[PDB]
Amino acid sequence: RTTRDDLINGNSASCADVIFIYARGSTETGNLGTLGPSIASNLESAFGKDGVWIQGVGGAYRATLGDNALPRGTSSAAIREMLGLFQQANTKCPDATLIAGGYSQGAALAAASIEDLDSAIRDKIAGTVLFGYTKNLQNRGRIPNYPADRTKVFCNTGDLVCTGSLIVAAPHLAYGPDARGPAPEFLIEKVRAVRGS
Ligand SMILES: *[P@@](=O)(CCCCCCCCCCC)OC
Repeated sequence: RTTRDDLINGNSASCADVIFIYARGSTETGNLGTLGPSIASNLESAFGKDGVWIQGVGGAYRATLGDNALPRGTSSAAIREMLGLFQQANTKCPDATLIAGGYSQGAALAAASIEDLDSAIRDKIAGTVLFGYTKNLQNRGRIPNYPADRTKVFCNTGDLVCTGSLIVAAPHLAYGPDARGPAPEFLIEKVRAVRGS
């Protein structure tokens, strides 16, 4: 449901082909929040339960609302947590294709983590989806050091966080349809582009 730790719980001897690491929004529950489960279900349908590992960013990532105001849009502790998960995936399953995503503060966290990641691991992330990207204007719709073709940003008209503000308006809470269709569609397409089918 809202908590998935497939990577941490997974057996290294039976690695999945695809590993999805997702960061939830501020004040959301579990480690997947409101959007993560929808994306997860669709990935499982495409690759099979044993074909994909769903891993939310928990641990030190408290998804504290106030942290949106920090320099990188999240805390240093949260970034260290997500970096650690990417590193665990790389070590536990070196042949797996990675995909990532984040919503709101989680999108800023995903961008910061990917920017800091060792290039060899970063290059394994076939696609990343960001919803209500809090650093959209500041980063010009990109994730630093990461290709535009592997990035998909979902920013609703009227969602003030996409336009340089930290005000939470109604459009910020309207990403449900995107998480159910275009987001997983993009991720599946990007994985298949490199793994074939
Ligand atoms: P997103 O992380 C929402 C981020 C926007 C809110 C940032 C403002 C923090 C200070 C609020 C006090 C006025 O999760 C859905």
